[PDB]
Amino acid sequence: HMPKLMLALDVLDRDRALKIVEDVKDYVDAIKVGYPLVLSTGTEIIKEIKKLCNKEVIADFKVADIPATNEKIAKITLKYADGIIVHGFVGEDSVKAVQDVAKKLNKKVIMVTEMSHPGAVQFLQPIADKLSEMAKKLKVDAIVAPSTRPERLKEIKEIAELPVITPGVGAQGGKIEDILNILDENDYVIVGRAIYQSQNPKEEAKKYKEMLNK
Amino acid sequence: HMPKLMLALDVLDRDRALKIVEDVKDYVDAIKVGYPLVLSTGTEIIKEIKKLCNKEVIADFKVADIPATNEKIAKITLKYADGIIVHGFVGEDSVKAVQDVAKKLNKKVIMVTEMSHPGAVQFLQPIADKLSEMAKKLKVDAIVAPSTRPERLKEIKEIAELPVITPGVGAQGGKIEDILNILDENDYVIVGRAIYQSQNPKEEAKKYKEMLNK
Ligand SMILES: O=c1cc(O)n([C@@H]2O[C@H](COP(=O)(O)O)[C@@H](O)[C@H]2O)c(=O)[nH]1
Ligand SMILES: O=c1cc(O)n([C@@H]2O[C@H](COP(=O)(O)O)[C@@H](O)[C@H]2O)c(=O)[nH]1
Repeated sequence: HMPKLMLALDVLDRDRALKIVEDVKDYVDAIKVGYPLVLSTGTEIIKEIKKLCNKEVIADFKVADIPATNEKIAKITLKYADGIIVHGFVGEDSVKAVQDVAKKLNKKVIMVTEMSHPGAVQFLQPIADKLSEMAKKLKVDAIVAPSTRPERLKEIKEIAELPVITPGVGAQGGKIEDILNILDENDYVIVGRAIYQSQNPKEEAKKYKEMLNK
Repeated sequence: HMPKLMLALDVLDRDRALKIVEDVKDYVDAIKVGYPLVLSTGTEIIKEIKKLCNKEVIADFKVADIPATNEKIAKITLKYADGIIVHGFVGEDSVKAVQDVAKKLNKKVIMVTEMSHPGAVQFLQPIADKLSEMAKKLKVDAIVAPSTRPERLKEIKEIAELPVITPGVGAQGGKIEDILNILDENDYVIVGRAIYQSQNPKEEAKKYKEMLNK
C-alpha cells in the first residue's frame, strides 16, 4: 500500500542489464526499458528481462511520430512489452494511434506530460496542464510527471486523476521526501542511475524501496 | 540543382527493405530509416543499407528524452547512421545533448519543427516559429517541416534559414506542385508509402524524382 519502485534500466550492455535485474528483483516493482538498452540489444531483451524478474516491463520509447508510424512502433513494441510510453505533445491522434494498438492487446499506455529536466520548462511546462487534461480525456493508463518539481507533480496528478510514474529522484536532484506525500500505492517512483551506477545495485534498490515506506 | 528525394523506409521486414533500397537507389538521394524498421531488424540494417545504395542514411528516431538519455541514444545511433532526427519540443538542452555527440563524430542533426499530421496543430503549430528560431540559434544541420501546409513550410523555412526535409507528400495528401516553389537544391522531399507500398517502387521513385524537376 506504498508507492512502487520502477527501475529505469538505461545501461548499454545486455550482460550488465541482466545482472542488475537479477540483483534488484526483490526490491523493484517494475522495469522500464528504453532505447539506450534496446538499440544496444534488440527488443529480445524485453522478454529476457520479464522471464528473469517476473515483473511488469514498460518500453519507454517516447513515441512521438505521426499516427501511422506510431501504430507501427506500438505493434512491434507491444509484442514484447507490457506497456509503452508515448508523448502527448505530438497530438491526440498520435496518442490514440498507440492506444488503439494497446487496447487490442490488453497492454498499458502511459503518456508523458511535463518532463523533469530543465529544458522541459521551455515548451512542455506551459502546456502540461492541457496535456494532463488530454490524458484524462483519452483514458490512458498513467502519465509521466516530474519528481524534480513537486508542486507541478501534485498539480498535474490532480488534473489528470490518473496514476503517475515519476522520474527525477537521485541523479537529477529530486528527493523522495519531497514527493512522498503526493504519491499513493498506484504510483511508481522511477529511479535509474542512483541504482544502476552503484557498486551494489541490490543494496541501493533496497534503500530506495524502503524510502517509499510512507 | 533541384530539391532532392529522401525515401522514408518504414517497412517492417529486412528482406523487403533491402529489396526496395536496391530497386530505388538510382532515383533516391538519401534514405531515412526509422524505428518501424530498426526495432524489427536492429541497428545493423543501417550499415547494410548504406553499403547497398551508397547514399546518406538518416536515423529518424524522433529523439525526445532528457539530455542524459538523448546522449546515450545519439552515441549508439551515430555509430551507424550519418545523421539523426531530434525533437525540439523537449527543449534546448535535449537538442544540444544530441548535437554535442554529433559534433564529435562529424554527423548531422536535424530538428523537428511543425509536424505534418492533423495532431501537430494542437501543440506543435503554436510554438513552431519558436522551434524554428531555436534551430537557427543552435545551428542544427536541417529541420523537418510539413509538406501538408505549404504556407507554414515557407514561414518556418524563412525563420530558420536552414535546409529542410519535408514529409507529407503522397499518403498524407501533400502534393509536390504545392511546395516545389518553396524548395531548393539543399532541401529534401520525404516520400514513404507512395514509394514503398507500390508494386513497382523503382518506377514510383523515378516518377517522384522527375516531379522534383523545377
Ligand atoms: O521527464 C522525464 C521522463 C522520463 O521518461 N525520464 C526517464 O526516466 C529515467 C530517469 O533515470 P535517472 O534516475 O537515471 O535520472 C530515464 O530513463 C529518463 O529517460 C526522465 O528522466 N524524465
Ligand atoms: O512531420 C512529420 C515528421 C516526420 O518525420 N514524418 C515521417 O516522414 C515519413 C512520411 O512517410 P509517408 O510518405 O509514408 O507519409 C514517415 O517516416 C513519418 O514518420 C512525417 O510524416 N511527418
